[PDB]
Amino acid sequence: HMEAIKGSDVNVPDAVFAWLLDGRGGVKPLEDNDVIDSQHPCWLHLNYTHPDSARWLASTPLLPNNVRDALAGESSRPRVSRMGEGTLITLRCILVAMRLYMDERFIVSTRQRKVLALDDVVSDLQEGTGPVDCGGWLVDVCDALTDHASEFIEELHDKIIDLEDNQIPPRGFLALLRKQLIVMRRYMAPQRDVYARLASERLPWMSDDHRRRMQDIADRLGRGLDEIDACIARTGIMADEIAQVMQE
Amino acid sequence: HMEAIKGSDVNVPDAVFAWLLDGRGGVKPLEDNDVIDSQHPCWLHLNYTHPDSARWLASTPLLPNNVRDALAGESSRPRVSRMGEGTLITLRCILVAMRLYMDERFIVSTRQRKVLALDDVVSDLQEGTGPVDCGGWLVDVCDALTDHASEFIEELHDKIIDLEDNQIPPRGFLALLRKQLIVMRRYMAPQRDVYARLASERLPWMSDDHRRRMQDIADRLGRGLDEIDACIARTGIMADEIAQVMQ
Amino acid sequence: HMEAIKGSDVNVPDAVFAWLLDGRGGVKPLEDNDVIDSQHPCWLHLNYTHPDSARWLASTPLLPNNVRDALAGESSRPRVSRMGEGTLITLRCILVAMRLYMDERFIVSTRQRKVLALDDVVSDLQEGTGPVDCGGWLVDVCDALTDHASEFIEELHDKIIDLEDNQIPPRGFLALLRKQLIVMRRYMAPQRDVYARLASERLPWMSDDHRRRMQDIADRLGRGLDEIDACIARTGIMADEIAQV
Amino acid sequence: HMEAIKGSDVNVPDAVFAWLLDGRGGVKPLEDNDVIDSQHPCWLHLNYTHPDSARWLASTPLLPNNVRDALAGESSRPRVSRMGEGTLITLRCILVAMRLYMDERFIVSTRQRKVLALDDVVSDLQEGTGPVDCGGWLVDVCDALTDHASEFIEELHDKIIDLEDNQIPPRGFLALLRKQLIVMRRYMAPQRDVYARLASERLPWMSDDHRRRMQDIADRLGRGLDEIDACIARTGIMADEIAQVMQES
Amino acid sequence: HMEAIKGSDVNVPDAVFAWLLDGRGGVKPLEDNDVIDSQHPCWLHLNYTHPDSARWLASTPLLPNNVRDALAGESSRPRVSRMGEGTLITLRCILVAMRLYMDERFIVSTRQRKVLALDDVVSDLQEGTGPVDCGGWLVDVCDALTDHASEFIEELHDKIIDLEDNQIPPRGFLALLRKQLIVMRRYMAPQRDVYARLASERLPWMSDDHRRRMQDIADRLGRGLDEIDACIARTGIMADEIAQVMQES
Ligand SMILES: [Zn+2]
Ligand SMILES: [Zn+2]
Ligand SMILES: [Zn+2]
Ligand SMILES: [Zn+2]
Ligand SMILES: [Zn+2]
Ligand SMILES: [Zn+2]
Ligand SMILES: [Zn+2]
Ligand SMILES: [Zn+2]
Ligand SMILES: [Zn+2]
Ligand SMILES: [Zn+2]
Ligand SMILES: [Zn+2]
Ligand SMILES: [Zn+2]
Ligand SMILES: [Zn+2]
Ligand SMILES: [Zn+2]
Ligand SMILES: [Zn+2]
Repeated sequence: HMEAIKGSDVNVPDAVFAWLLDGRGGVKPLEDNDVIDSQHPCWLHLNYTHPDSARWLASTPLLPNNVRDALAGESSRPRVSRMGEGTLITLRCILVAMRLYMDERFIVSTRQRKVLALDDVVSDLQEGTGPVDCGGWLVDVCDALTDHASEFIEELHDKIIDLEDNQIPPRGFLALLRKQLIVMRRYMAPQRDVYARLASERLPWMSDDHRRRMQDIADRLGRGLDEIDACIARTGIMADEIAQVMQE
Repeated sequence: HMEAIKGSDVNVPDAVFAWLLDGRGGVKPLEDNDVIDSQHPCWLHLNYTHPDSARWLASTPLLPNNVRDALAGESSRPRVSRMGEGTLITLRCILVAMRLYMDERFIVSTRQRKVLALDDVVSDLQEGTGPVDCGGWLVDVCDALTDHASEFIEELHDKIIDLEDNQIPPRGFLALLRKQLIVMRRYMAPQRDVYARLASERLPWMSDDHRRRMQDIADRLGRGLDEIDACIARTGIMADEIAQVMQ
Repeated sequence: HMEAIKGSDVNVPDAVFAWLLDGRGGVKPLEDNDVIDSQHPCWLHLNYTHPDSARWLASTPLLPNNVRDALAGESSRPRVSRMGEGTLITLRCILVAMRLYMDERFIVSTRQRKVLALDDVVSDLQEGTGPVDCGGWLVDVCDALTDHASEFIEELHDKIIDLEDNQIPPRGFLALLRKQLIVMRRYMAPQRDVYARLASERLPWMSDDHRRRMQDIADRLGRGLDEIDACIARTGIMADEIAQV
Repeated sequence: HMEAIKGSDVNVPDAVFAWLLDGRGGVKPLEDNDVIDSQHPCWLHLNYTHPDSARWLASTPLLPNNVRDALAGESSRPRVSRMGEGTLITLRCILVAMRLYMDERFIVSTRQRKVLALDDVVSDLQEGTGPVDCGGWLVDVCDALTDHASEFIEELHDKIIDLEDNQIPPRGFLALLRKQLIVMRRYMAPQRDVYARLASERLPWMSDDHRRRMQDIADRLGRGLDEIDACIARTGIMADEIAQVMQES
Repeated sequence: HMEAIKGSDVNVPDAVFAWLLDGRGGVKPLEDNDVIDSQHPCWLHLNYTHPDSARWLASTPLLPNNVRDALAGESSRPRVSRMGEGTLITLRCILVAMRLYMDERFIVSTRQRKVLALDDVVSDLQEGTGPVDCGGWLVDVCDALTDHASEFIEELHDKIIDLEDNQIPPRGFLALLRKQLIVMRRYMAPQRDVYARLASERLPWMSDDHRRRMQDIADRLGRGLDEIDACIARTGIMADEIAQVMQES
């Protein structure tokens, strides 16, 4: 339902990636004579820390005003925001960030520090088992970012489970854990609202099929928050059984 | 499905705003020869504290009897109530209020103190990325009012997290937080029922699309209540580890 | 889908109310030459404590056997029960009761003590913003009964919140609250099951639209129970921080 | 969608009941010239403790192998199991049991001790306000079995609420309650899984209408479990405020 | 919607099983002149510890690159992963594992230690009351794996309920339970995510009917996690009422 584009109009030199999805599950580097539409979307992966990249970001007409700033590093909190046709999403993992603006024709994503999550999607597109629409891509990314949180949370619980095997712990160790748990909750909560939202807002580029998935992920990430709230309330308890053993 | 109106019949002089939505995402001030229907609804934003405004509120035929009173400041609790065609909704943020009556043709909203939430919707309509139907507007408003609560709750939890780091706190500080938490819960609960309800009642002016969203918001605001119940149960705890450190 | 009735066949003399819904949102007292069907249902509001009323209740053919007893005061717990075409529902508020039997054609409701909830529905029908089908009525009633509980629960929590601001309380005050909370839970729980159920059972007279609503209400009343369970667990705690005095 | 049957092929002498549903809401004792199909299902209510009954159970061709054993008393836990066309369900109330196998044509249900729940369905069929399909019957039964648990739970909570009004309790009373609560949970939990499942598995003989109901019931029974978990966690607490009133003595 | 196969192309010698589903609820050993499609899928049950089996696993063209490694024992965590047409699922029970790759045409499953769960599905296919599509199979397996967890959790709760009756326990016993509970949670949580997901992702080979079921199972297994979290929080409590009984002697 959108205006088709020329392969040139989105050409950045030092662009980490610049792929055209085949719609069958793979990619090919974007050449000047390719057409870009819903069926074959374009994925630009920028490091907003490079010259040509941050230049292209502030200039190119393919973005609204407001997104430029945010796409350039100005956001902190996870949020989905609607720029009419386009959508500006800010996500976090493990704290590393990732800002992307997307409509049905293309996905442009800007990071500074590498995101293990976006690699998995390249590894899969290079192989041929990757996404096919923008909507799919987005799900695959959020799945990944949540796999990561889900694992990293098992690791903290892992450690907190051994501390509960108690010989007291090394001074200030219990705080470095509490700190991490809290950092996690501070960002994993809002990012869940975003997942949940994207599962409700009907965007052109997302199928009822995709929304069922964002529901998965949100509800999943949701349960992760519950396991964190637990871990935290149990580091508050271990700090009282610690100020105790050292009284008797 | 409703009777179209003349642009004049809703003309208030000191009316803070008086816009006609274009249905594309923007607005234009209401002139006498504009037509008002589902496609191009009218949004009146009154300060019920001005003469012409409170006058127009009690007079104009475009409102049922019952709403006049409430639109005029008589309500406290968040509530959606149905006046047949129209709907009277009372919402709160951060405690500031906002009463509105709306049907498919128009939205009339009355505040006394400014509501940061209704600005965001003008900022966005002036720009062209705003709502398009009454239904959309209502969601965008509720999204905003909930973004605000959500943040302000992160701020309280922020402070309560530092107090849990613990050198005692300043006398009576822990009560000013408990107080705020409780104030929030007192109003953010009923307001969540309203969200949820609006997500169930099938109004003409709201799409299955919009109801999915009111569900979002409701369930979201819902989780905010949970984070508050926590914050509170943990200020009750910190006041016992305080009567202990002062034991 | 039911047999139309004559306006006379449901005529009670001291019947508190006896209205015919217009299907537009209002009412008019029932006269002998009115027709009663799905589109214009009849609402009889009896005080089963009056002669003509309790008489008419035990006699009239318009009710099955079993309901007569219950319509007459024999029930305590909230319950929906199916008498084939008709439905017998027992509801409580604030403990005051209200028994009603309804099919698509008419609603007959019996109370002893006045129910603020059923007034609101008259106030609204007299005004013209009231229900239009039996299905709608039932939702509007349950909404009301739940608005009441919801408020009265904020009042208890209100009080329990001040007691948590603690100078000890007046002896035996904390028990009159615990008592109320528990009275509330004893009846507000089963009545939520009823709401939930009505939101599932497909009655002829209720639209998918109305069931979405009974879901609202039930889920709502549901969360009220949660706030009660809290209030109670916190009066059990306040009695230990009191014996600590 | 199943093969119609002769009225004779399911004739048991001492069979507590042996009814043919009219599909309008009532019954009539099964005679030899009645036809049995979806529209008019047959309900056999056996006491597997009688001769002719347990005989008929092990013999008659109208049951698969596997069910015979279980229909005969071999099962303990609530379960729904699929025997292709048929379905074998084991349910419990108040611990009393009830095993039944059913397809669209007929319901055969075996008990040993009387089940107040299955009476209610006879009282209602004799009167004419009872079920009409097998699917409905099954719902009405599970509604009843849950009404019973729901009430009995209010009774335990009732007593546990008075004990929390505390003068100590009679020695060993708090354990007979904890015991009951726990007994309840051990069986009411699995039985809720069964309800929930029946609300998901699409059997021929159950309408989308009936599944909405098994959902009701399951989610209801669900909340009952929650109220039990509470009751139990609060008898664990009352036994510590009791060892306290007997340490401070 | 997929390319039909010859009966030979999937022939392994020491293959524990190698069945063709009849689509009616049973099986027959795979012969060279059988056709394999959605209607009659092929089920290979391999022990990746045998020569011919692990050989066939690394060679045969009927698997993508990535799955070979994992199908061969490389995975630990429960996960569903999509290889385009196919799907690679890793599941655990009671810790024993089971890796499988499946599309609409065939299911290939690899274990090392026997899985009581996959037997039940053979016992039922040999009898004729088993699955009919790949989708059904997958539900029947997960039902089973969850029945097992559900029971084993009742057993730990069982024991934890007796310890709460309380004469102290044998030193280090309460840790062997905590350990088990924790082991269970570590794997039964992620495995629930997989169930839930399979209930959302629309695969060709799963009906809306089957998804309702994976919902069942996921929500069920869900509730088991809740009962574990409880059991654990109550072994943390019993270790404090134990360091208490051993203070005042
Ligand atoms: Zn293509
Ligand atoms: Zn990552
Ligand atoms: Zn934890
Ligand atoms: Zn227009
Ligand atoms: Zn605001
Ligand atoms: Zn907090
Ligand atoms: Zn009419
Ligand atoms: Zn009331
Ligand atoms: Zn409270
Ligand atoms: Zn017939
Ligand atoms: Zn019973
Ligand atoms: Zn209880
Ligand atoms: Zn075939
Ligand atoms: Zn197993
Ligand atoms: Zn347990």
